[PDB]
Amino acid sequence: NLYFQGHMYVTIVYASVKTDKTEAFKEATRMNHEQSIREPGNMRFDILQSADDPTRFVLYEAYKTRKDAAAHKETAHYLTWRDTVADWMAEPRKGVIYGGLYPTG
Amino acid sequence: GHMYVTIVYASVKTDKTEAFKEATRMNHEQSIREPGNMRFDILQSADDPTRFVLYEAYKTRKDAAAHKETAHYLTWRDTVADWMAEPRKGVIYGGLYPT
Repeated sequence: NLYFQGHMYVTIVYASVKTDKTEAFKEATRMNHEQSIREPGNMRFDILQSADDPTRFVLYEAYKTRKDAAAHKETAHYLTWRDTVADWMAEPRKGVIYGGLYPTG
Repeated sequence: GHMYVTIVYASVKTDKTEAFKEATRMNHEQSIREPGNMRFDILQSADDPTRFVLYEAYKTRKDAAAHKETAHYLTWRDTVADWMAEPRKGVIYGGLYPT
């Protein structure tokens, strides 16, 4: 077992957006970000746009605990976002799970 | 939104994971002290314990450029060089939010 103990629960979410919905996607994701940073135990909810390709986005969603992260998918703003952007995805989003080694807190 | 973020993907050789973590700890501890640093998160994939991410975020591109001139960066780069199972990839982003 080569896994280290996590100190933050992180999901890097990769989104490829339809070419004519990039602004629409940013606006919808702004709303998600604004509410998500207020969730208990949220440590980051950074919204990123690829320098090389504006249709490529990342949501970097970091929480103190896994159960804090789990609660996110229960929120109205998540559910709203998910339904809103569904038709603007050029392909399925992928979420990759990480454990935070540093900072330790 | 102008935060500058580089996501660095590292694939580490199987018997170098503990050493990689320690060498990168020392890089993290110094890098979070750099003017304009906003994150320097060090992450291990839950899917594959040999894959790591350094999430390096700065207030400006200029601050990010400075990191690569620091003694701690140069030492880290030299230390971990032979432990990479394949070339590291850095992917550059602009942080839209937080603004």
